[PDB]
Amino acid sequence: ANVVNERAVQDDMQKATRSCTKQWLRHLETQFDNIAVAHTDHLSVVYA
Amino acid sequence: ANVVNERAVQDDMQKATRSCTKQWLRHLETQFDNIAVAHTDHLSVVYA
Amino acid sequence: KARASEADISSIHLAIAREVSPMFNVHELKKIAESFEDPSSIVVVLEF
Repeated sequence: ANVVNERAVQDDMQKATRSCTKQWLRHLETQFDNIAVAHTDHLSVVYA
Repeated sequence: ANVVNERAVQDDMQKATRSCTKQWLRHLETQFDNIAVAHTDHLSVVYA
Repeated sequence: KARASEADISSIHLAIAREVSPMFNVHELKKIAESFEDPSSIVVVLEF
């Protein structure tokens, strides 16, 4: 977040074009949290 | 980009109209990086 | 939507199998043609 936030203000682009990036970054949080249970419980025994 | 920036804040124009200028000034950068390999490697031996 | 491809099962299962397999021919990367122009090009960084 802090890398793309400092990069967008270097080119002083829109508030909406920067927040819609950061709403997408923590949408990847929500999609990661739903699949992180099934990787560490069921993919981890397959690699074992 | 610092000449067109102080020109814009002197006449207090929009955040979008100033950022869309600067997004174009680095769209020339990608188009200059992709073809400066072809000038300095094949145009320069033609001028030589 | 440029980076993300359709969910083909014959290459997702192939990616899991490469992790604990031996390597006999040295692998190389599918070429990613990016310029990192815009702050929206952080997608390729999150891909890595």
